[PDB]
Amino acid sequence: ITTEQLTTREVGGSGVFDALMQSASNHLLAEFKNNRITGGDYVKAYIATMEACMANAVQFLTTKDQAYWNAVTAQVAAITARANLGIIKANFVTAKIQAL
Amino acid sequence: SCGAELEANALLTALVAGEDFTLPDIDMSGSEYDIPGGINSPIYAEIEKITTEQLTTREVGGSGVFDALMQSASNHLLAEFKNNRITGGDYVKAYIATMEACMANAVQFLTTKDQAYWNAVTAQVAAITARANLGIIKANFVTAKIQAL
Repeated sequence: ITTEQLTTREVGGSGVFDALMQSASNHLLAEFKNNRITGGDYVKAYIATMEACMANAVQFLTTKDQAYWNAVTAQVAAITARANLGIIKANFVTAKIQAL
Repeated sequence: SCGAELEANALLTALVAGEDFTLPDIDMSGSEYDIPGGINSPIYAEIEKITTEQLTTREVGGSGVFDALMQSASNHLLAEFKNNRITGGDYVKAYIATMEACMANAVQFLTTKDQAYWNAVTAQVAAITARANLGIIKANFVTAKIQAL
């Protein structure tokens, strides 16, 4: 993970922070073309969410990969547990024999 | 030969006569002692890495989680808009005020979306395994009684 992935110096880049800015701007511009918000009103709302997007970008980027690998570990354990289930059935017969 | 096995059977029956040693009869080949959801289950489905595209798309109304909340919130407001109870200026103002709330919840939901599912899967597998171990406990119960003798 590098600072380039978090945000690019250019606006509208591949950075996570950049993606939130463009996504937020597009939603505001959708109503801008609907003739319900003025240009001055649009930019004011866009600026007010600058710190919110930056704060969430750091939180999302850090935990983006952690969730994926936790799911992978659970999947592998489930397969391993299924394999161990066959051993349990074999041991069940062994316990019956040992009683005799 | 010479009826060696016949003598052993007679001695074993007489020596251990007078006590019950019926082993439990449990069929482990049934579907109860097997995990449901075979090769076609979502468990075996490939896990896809989480990317920023899934969180939100640059286009409005896309498949992103953040996009879904925006469209869902807008539709509810537009429902009353067609009911002639809110003006257009009032509608857009309420829509904007929830922008940060939707974004904050989108990150929280997306991160924990898969964690809850796999925790449930692990519990289900453990329950099946515990049921299989239950039969072993019954067998060991008879063993404990024999060991006392």
